[PDB]
Amino acid sequence: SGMTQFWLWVGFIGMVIGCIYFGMKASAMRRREGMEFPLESFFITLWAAALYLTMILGETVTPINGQTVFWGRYIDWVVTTPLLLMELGVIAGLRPKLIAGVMGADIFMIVTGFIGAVEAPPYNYLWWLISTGSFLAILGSLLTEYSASAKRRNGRINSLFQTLRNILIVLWICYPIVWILGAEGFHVISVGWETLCYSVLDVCAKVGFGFVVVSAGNETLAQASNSDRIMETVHSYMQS
Amino acid sequence: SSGMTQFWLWVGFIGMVIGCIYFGMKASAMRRREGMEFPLESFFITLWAAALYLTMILGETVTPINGQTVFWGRYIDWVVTTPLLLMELGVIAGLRPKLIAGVMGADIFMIVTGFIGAVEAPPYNYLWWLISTGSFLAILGSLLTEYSASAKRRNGRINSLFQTLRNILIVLWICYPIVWILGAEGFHVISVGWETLCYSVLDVCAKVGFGFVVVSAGNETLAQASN
Amino acid sequence: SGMTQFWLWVGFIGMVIGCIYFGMKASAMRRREGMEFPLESFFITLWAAALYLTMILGETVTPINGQTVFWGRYIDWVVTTPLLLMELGVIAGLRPKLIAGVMGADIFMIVTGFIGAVEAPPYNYLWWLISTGSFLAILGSLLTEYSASAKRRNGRINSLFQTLRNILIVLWICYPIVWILGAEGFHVISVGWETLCYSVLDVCAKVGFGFVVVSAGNETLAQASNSDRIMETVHSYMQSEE
Ligand SMILES: *C/C=C(C)/C=C/C=C(C)/C=C/C1=C(C)CCCC1(C)C
Ligand SMILES: *C/C=C(C)/C=C/C=C(C)/C=C/C1=C(C)CCCC1(C)C
Ligand SMILES: *C/C=C(C)/C=C/C=C(C)/C=C/C1=C(C)CCCC1(C)C
Ligand SMILES: CCCCCCCCCCCCCC
Ligand SMILES: CCCCCCCCCCCCCC
Ligand SMILES: CCCCCCCCCCCCCC
Ligand SMILES: CCCCCCCCCCCCCC
Ligand SMILES: CCCCCCCCCC
Ligand SMILES: CCCCCCCCCC
Ligand SMILES: CCCCCCCC
Ligand SMILES: CCCCCCCC
Ligand SMILES: CCCCCCCC
Ligand SMILES: CCCCCCCC
Ligand SMILES: CCCCCC
Ligand SMILES: CCCCCC
Ligand SMILES: CCCCCC
Repeated sequence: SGMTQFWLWVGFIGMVIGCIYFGMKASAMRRREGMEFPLESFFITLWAAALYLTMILGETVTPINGQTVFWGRYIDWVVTTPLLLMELGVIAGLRPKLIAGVMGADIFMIVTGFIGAVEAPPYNYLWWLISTGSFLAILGSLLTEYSASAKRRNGRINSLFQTLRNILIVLWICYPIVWILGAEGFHVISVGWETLCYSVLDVCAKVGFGFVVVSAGNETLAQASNSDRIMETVHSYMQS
Repeated sequence: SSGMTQFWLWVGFIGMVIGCIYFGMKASAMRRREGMEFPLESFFITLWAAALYLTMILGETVTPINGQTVFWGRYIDWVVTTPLLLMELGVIAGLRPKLIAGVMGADIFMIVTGFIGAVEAPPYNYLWWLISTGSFLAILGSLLTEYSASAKRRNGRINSLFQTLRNILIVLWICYPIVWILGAEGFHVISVGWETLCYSVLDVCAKVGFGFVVVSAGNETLAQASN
Repeated sequence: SGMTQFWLWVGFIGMVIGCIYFGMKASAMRRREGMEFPLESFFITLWAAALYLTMILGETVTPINGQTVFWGRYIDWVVTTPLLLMELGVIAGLRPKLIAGVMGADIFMIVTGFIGAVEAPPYNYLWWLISTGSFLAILGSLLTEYSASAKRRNGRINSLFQTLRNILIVLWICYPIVWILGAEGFHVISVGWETLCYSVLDVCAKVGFGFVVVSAGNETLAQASNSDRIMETVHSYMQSEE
């Protein structure tokens, strides 16, 4: 009731703070290399801040079949989570075609998760399993193609990737658990407590995640986005 | 959905599920190799088609809109799979990337305008069918001109692979307006159950059958197609 | 209204005429380079023509909370307006990553404007201010990185960009003013005159804007789309932070 709107505000204020920070740093290096990382970090927080305002105002919260569905989360995630995987893919030096495949799996994961959030007690679990299935394929890529590519970059880029990869995996693994423990699955935790965990995860997965990216230095991010080094990484990754 | 409709929604589902395992196995086996995009594109095409077919089995994307029951999950399926099919065919033909995007934009326009007719009145569903068919002819033109005029300029065994897939695509895609205009969206001359039979047979042919011929071309061939 | 239906037809006819013109010039520039410009201009007018037809038939005009919302405009704008900024981005020689940022902010502008169009009198203004904020940042980029990159390019191309930029700026400024003075905000102007303004703005911003693009020489258009002349304006722009 009141706990839901309070923690919806905590998420919205957390997103806005990241917007000011990422937006300032992104426009401070508009002519530089590595600009795409604070730029992507800014749009991820911007899209999340808007959608969090849609839920605060109740614009994207709707009862479908007896359950109050916060469907604005899926409008958020279907855009922000592919951008996060793309941002991590550029740092890892992964081939863009494999990045597009991982982003495609992410869209499938979010869309099927939305179907489960709108489904009945029998079928909300079925779509949860299918979405989790694509989630494991994403986790497999983050530990295989992502890690094998980044290992072939300089030590500081591979160091930044592994930190961001571990941050991503630890945070994202909690999302389906919050989903299944909330109103979409087993109504064992309250909606307010579910709103609490989602906002804490969202701020960590977007603002805290983006902070680690921009805190790597202008030289690091410029090297991670450099075309010569990326094509060098993709080539070396393919010869094994 | 009725008994025949539900039966043929399952045939399309199983067809896409089978294609997923084949294309998915081949895709992750060519991960560090060239030509990987073709088994991967074929996998995502069958994967997105499989999920949408499941939504229609469960009636999640089956709804009455203006009296009629509209299977709007098909247009969620088509607006994604058909642009990917033309893009995969555009890379095999060695087409310029800017005109691949243009052909894909014309394809999205075709699916969207076709969806408007699916939910419209018998006066205006035929009007949008003609608009949708108009862009379909422009795509058939590009398939017979720019697609063929760029595959000629490439390796002789790639050009043969293109002409096979393209002629498969053209003959298959031509029946879709026929079923639509003869189905519930146009003149209801065939039943919804019989209409779903045609869509299931066509979808499995144009996705798993089409995708099979692509991956059945050899690894050194698909590597040359992606360079 | 009778006036809205009339001016919905004017916009629809204006978009169709633009389709015939740009489609003819596109199919006459097949294996030439610079083909993307009349083809981009053609798709912009085609998407707008189809969406204007959906509004004529009332398919995309619906009472949402009881206010008549022409939500087909936002289905149109969320597609055509990012293409216009992208097409202008290629002419200006702007780096593609910054083009994507402007395009993303443009989609943000249309989406938040659609939310305001369907919301109550308290919060329709709040989303109007949010959308106008991203509009100001886009105008900032048009005067900043767009102009700084086209300045270092050919004299014929920089002249074309500035003409298109001034045309875009002047036309796009009127949209939030029509919006806030129309049914979406304070209902100061009627639905009929609001339909007039949107039709007049849309035709000029798509048919007239694209006309200036295609009415440039095939020399200028081929040079504006060149891969390595776009790599050189990017290399010079990215290294001249002086
Ligand atoms: C910033 C928001 C983020 C990073 C959201 C991430 C969300 C997920 C990783 C959601 C995953 C889901 C599953 C794995 C299956 C069931 C439903 C979802 C959507 C909770
Ligand atoms: C795998 C699914 C495929 C390949 C579907 C293809 C569908 C079409 C080519 C549909 C075309 C239509 C028209 C040309 C006009 C009227 C309506 C449609 C959607 C049947
Ligand atoms: C061809 C159609 C065009 C160029 C439409 C342009 C529309 C805009 C620049 C709209 C801007 C808006 C704001 C700046 C804030 C409030 C709402 C909008 C959508 C009117
Ligand atoms: C490139 C590797 C990640 C993309 C592949 C997408 C696979 C999605 C897995 C679907 C699993 C379905 C569970 C039944
Ligand atoms: C009435 C619902 C029952 C559906 C049964 C479907 C059986 C599928 C037959 C085998 C399909 C094989 C496709 C290649
Ligand atoms: C496929 C290459 C681009 C061709 C342009 C596609 C647009 C066709 C629209 C036709 C509409 C016809 C209405 C009667
Ligand atoms: C490279 C293009 C710049 C993109 C920045 C987008 C800015 C959005 C501003 C939103 C402000 C919200 C109003 C308070
Ligand atoms: C019975 C629940 C209805 C499910 C709607 C599914 C929407 C899928 C959007 C692609
Ligand atoms: C009253 C209008 C009938 C509904 C038509 C819906 C068309 C949607 C086009 C996207
Ligand atoms: C630069 C701060 C942007 C804040 C966005 C507010 C929610 C759309
Ligand atoms: C080895 C680094 C792990 C980082 C995970 C932190 C998530 C809060
Ligand atoms: C009704 C109180 C729910 C408490 C849930 C706590 C989950 C960590
Ligand atoms: C760069 C040429 C692309 C024109 C078509 C735009 C995609 C809808
Ligand atoms: C590869 C498994 C397909 C599942 C369809 C929902
Ligand atoms: C190049 C990344 C910017 C994308 C914004 C949607
Ligand atoms: C009801 C307004 C929400 C729109 C989300 C795109």
